[PDB]
Amino acid sequence: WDGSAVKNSLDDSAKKVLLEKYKYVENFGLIDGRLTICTISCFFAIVALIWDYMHPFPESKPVLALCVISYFVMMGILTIYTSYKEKSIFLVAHRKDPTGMDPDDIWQLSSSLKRFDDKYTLKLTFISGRTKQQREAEFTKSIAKFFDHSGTLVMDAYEPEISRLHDSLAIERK
Amino acid sequence: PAMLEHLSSLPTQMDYKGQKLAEQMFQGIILFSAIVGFIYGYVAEQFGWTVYIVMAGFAFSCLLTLPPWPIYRRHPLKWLPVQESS
Amino acid sequence: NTVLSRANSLFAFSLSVMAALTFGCFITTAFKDRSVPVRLHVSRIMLKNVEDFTGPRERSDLGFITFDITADLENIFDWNVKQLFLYLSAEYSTKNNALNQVVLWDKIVLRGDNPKLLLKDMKTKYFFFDDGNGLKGNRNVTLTLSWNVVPNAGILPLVTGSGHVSVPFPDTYEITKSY
Amino acid sequence: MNKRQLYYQVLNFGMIVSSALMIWKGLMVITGSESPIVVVLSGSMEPAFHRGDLLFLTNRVEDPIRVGEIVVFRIEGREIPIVHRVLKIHEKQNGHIKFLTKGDNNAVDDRGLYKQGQHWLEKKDVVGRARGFVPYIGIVTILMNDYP
Ligand SMILES: *[C@@H]1O[C@H](CO)[C@@H](O[C@@H]2O[C@H](CO)[C@@H](O[C@@H]3O[C@H](CO[C@H]4O[C@H](CO)[C@@H](O)[C@H](O)[C@@H]4O)[C@@H](O)[C@H](O[C@H]4O[C@H](CO)[C@@H](O)[C@H](O)[C@@H]4O)[C@@H]3O)[C@H](O)[C@H]2NC(C)=O)[C@H](O)[C@H]1NC(C)=O
Repeated sequence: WDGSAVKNSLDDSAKKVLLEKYKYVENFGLIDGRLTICTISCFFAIVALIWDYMHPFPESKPVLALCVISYFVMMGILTIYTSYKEKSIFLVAHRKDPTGMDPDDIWQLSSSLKRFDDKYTLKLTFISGRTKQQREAEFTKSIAKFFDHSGTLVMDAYEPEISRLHDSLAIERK
Repeated sequence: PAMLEHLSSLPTQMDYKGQKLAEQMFQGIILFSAIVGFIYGYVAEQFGWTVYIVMAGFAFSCLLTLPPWPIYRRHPLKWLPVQESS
Repeated sequence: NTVLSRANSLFAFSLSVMAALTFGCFITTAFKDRSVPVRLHVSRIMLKNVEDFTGPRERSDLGFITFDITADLENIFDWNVKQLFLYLSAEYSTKNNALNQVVLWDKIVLRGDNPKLLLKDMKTKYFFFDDGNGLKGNRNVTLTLSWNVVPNAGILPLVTGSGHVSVPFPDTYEITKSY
Repeated sequence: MNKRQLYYQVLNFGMIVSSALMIWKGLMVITGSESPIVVVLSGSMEPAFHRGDLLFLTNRVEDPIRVGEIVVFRIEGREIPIVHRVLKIHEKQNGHIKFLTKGDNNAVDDRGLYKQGQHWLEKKDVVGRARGFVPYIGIVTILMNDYP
């Protein structure tokens, strides 16, 4: 019923047509940073829990207070980290055989759909290292006109956007 | 193909701004019942009247929430632009 | 099936009305920070039979307390108060640096039972127990009325009303003849 | 390996259980002594204090004990936190506190702690002092605790 179903299904279809047509290697690492912060948080949480289970409380007050204040400010910087880096950008892919060339011309892509509104937005940008400059393409559309409750979310009705994408990539990479 | 359109085939096939104004009316009648509740608790000077007004407002919200609104279901495209058929 | 929309709506409105009632209840208990005291007036005092109870448990001292009360509660009733409670602060000192206190009585007062609280010569069935029998030789005992209430969902303060009665005590005399 | 499902599983599971347990620990720290937030279950207090109430807890941060106050403490014969009312105080200004205690609506003391010659409450046999109570969530949490 919510929009998140068609959001992540269209994101999975976009990654599928990306890997099926453009042949670029997807990567990550902000997810690895989330692994880092969650594993470190669970590390000192379980250490504090075992240390409070094995030892009485009034000799264990002050450094436990320091640990929970450290966790509170760590969750605060995690919240502003999320709100400053992970708004809607969901995938990053790198190219194949950079023989003698610097690892540049890399694209980020994001899908924007606000709270209960019929305005889908597809924003994809790329850093081109020829002039060290970013170019962003934007789509302000809606997809739910033609198909019905059966869910015809097929490539055979959405291919002109991918056609615009690959011939724009052709005229931008010459 | 058709092996993934089974469970993820239900978005909201309804209006948007109609439910926007509807939820505006829901929050409006909730805040109206709340403000008349605490001013009648300030006037009548006992808490059971405030309890009765809050429970009556919750019952009115349930009686305005549970109904299907069949006309809205019949015409989601009454305000939304008309979708096409596959 | 299609009742998941109604399920999400009932979660949303249930948390909405729960948040609304919680905001209402701590805004309700927020603005009543000030409290008002009560008044105490005791006409006379009667003090009898302060005896040295040589018992098998300890060799302590026993005594009886009898007095009168006149008070008023027409300026103590609030909007969220539920129960009115009594306790008697009867503080004195002994020779072994022991500051003792014995409570006397209490009443389960509900709002609407008694508009005027005044009655004479009551008898408290609670045993006035001396700890280390040093009351025989004391020169003053004092009394001050206090009270306690409960709100609907708030905090528990104690507000002691102003007013104290100071009564002396003779040196060595068993069955005390008081007027 | 299992990247995404284990990722979101450890994310939401560790977030919920760690956050809940350590805000509980933060309340434990901020209440001075150990002092968990408790629920009432007494039956002799019902004309004075009803059944199924949450109770917070303050402690000895720069304040001595007074009279006319609820006091919660251990029952070591059953190892149960039980609250009563204070009725007697007996102190000396050198570091030992021994006094009597007795609940409401009863002519019976709080038996089971010590013998008849000794005072009932020592200064180390105490949990603290509850400032606040919530009168609606307690019935819900005791019906949750009574459910297998
Ligand atoms: C009756 O017996 C007492 C002691 O046996 C004699 O001493 C005076 O008692 C009065 C009260 O009855 C005292 O007044 C109050 O004193 C409080 C602190 O004193 C305590 O500690 C001393 C230590 O020796 C005890 O003697 C004393 O009884 C108390 O236990 C103050 O905290 C009080 O202040 C309150 O009121 C003010 C407003 O006035 C508020 O601002 C405060 O916050 C607080 O609420 C109060 O001052 C008095 O201090 C005692 N001493 C003297 C020298 O007077 C009495 O003399 C005796 N009376 C008779 C007639 O025999």
